[PDB]
Amino acid sequence: EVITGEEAESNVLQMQCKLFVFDKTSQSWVERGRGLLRLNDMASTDDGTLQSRLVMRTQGSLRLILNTKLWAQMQIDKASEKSIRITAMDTEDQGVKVFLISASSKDTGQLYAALHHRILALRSRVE
Ligand SMILES: [Cl-]
Repeated sequence: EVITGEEAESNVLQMQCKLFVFDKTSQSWVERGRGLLRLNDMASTDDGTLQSRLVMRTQGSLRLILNTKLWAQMQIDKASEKSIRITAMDTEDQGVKVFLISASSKDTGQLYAALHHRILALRSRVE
């Protein structure tokens, strides 16, 4: 029931993409970087999936540019065949921001489904 941070990692997918974050000051998209985006299912000692995370490091420097858990109230939409818009928690404890993930048509489709289905599943987690 508790996330310890030492959960085992099950990589659901890895995809080349560009990450943009919405700048509330300029009302525009700002590129944060490009590289491999990873969706991970984190396993408990009971093989339960305590949470899922989207993690991304920009290529070259490998600086962390996205590291967010998925949550039930998360807002996601397929903005286009090649882009996904999501609300996510930002990297240095900074709050909820709106992101744009840009990738190939095929990766976008698979990613949207993977995230959407996980969000729905999280909503079923009422006791
Ligand atoms: Cl988070």
